[PDB]
Amino acid sequence: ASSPQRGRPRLNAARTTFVGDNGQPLRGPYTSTEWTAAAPYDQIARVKELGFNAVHLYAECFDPRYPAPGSKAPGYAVNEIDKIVERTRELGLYLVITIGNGANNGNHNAQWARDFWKFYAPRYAKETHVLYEIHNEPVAWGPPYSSSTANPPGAVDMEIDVYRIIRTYAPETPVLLFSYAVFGGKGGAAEALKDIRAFNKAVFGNENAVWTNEAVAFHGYAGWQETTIAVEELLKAGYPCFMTEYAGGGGLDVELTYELERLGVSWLTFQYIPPTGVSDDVTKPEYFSALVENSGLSWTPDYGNWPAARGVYGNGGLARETATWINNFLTGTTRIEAEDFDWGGNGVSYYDTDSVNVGGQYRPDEGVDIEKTSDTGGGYNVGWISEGEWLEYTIRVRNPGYYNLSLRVAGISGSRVQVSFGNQDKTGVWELPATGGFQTWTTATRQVFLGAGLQKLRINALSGGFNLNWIELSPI
Ligand SMILES: O[C@@H]1[C@@H](O)[C@@H](O)CO[C@H]1O
Ligand SMILES: O[C@@H]1[C@@H](O)[C@@H](O)CO[C@H]1O
Ligand SMILES: [Ca+2]
Ligand SMILES: [Ca+2]
Ligand SMILES: [Ca+2]
Repeated sequence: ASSPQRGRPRLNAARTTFVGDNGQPLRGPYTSTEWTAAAPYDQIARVKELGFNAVHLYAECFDPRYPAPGSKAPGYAVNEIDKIVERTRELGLYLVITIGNGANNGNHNAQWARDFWKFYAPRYAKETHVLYEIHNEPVAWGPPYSSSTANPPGAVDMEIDVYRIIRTYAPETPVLLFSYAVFGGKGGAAEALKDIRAFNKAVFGNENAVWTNEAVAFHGYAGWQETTIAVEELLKAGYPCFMTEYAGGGGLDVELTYELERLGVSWLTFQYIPPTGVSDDVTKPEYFSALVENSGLSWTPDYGNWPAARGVYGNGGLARETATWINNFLTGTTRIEAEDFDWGGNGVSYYDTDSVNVGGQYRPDEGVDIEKTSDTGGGYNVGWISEGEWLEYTIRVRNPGYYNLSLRVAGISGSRVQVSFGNQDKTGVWELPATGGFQTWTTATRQVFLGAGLQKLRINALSGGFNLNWIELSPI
């Protein structure tokens, strides 16, 4: 290259999503040129510092009355869209361009959409960083668009016609199809498959076509659980997909983000690039960065060092899910070994006063001090604990409410800890019992009130003088 401009994103090896020119998912917030100036260069640039490598653009809002007299034709925002294209080009960002809806979400004007893409598909065909998303939420509110009673009918015909237009003028540009508002359950995937089959027959001559440069765009409005199921089922069917709009409503949907990361699916979140948008500002910590930081969510960003490289130790890299009760028994393990703190390093997933593990056991190349334990069950304990040290464990709380939090501890004298969950203090100062020896073990328990979701459990040592074997958490 002779600039930071990114190369064409392509379907990944696993055929789950589009990845960039380094094999990594596209991740990004949104902006709009539907009625405003292009977001300024400096604000677009900031997305790189938030771990993103892509921008979702709602380029123009369709006119429901087109082509009637006084209706607004596509192309009116060209000078603003050109600015977003150039800015993302120079910044080394991907750009996903779509048609927005304004007051008409779950609807479309077919002629307007065809005319939009006749203009814009050739215009950006040669911009390797740019992807085309046919039309935002064109049907109320999800699949099957191909049903005769879809509201409105005929959206698959629009998808087909627009696809033909795009591919005529922009033969190598990634195309994202459907943009389903509500994509949920095994049923949602099955209905989407009817749409896919119909589109495929019309465009490729075979209901079961293997896409080379297309994916299903979908939104998160079925909710994280049902959306995850629909995505899993579609992926099993052999069709890649791409998250193009979702929110926790109100801020990043941490749970859906986690699942998309797990599944290998690119995502565009519904928080905006300053100065303006119709939802929440992605640069305000409370709607994005704090949610990421508190949850323990991590990915490898294209630029910078945020989010920090980190993850769960053991448990197959999955967040440790809390157990529940059925009648009088526990459905899964409640015990998190102290020595199984998140990887990431000193100042990231733990803080240790010395970079060496002086105990030399279990994780000899990290800074936490670990020795063999003679407590019931064997294994290891964290030792050489001093004031200001801390340890983090990424967990996933299944249900909100009261939990018994237990620490398995040993100490010659008294000691003090405090425990945070998602960077919220749940214990205050917790005085720990002197047991009279560093391998004389007791279980200390305090009741805590937890919110549901992915969250870091952080143990803060307010003093030294204790060893820690394990942590247990169970609903009351
Ligand atoms: O379709 C709209 C678009 O016009 C913009 O307001 C972003 O939100 C979407 O729901
Ligand atoms: O944690 C203690 C450490 O402080 C040192 O006293 C050696 O024994 C360990 O168990
Ligand atoms: Ca150490
Ligand atoms: Ca230590
Ligand atoms: Ca242990």
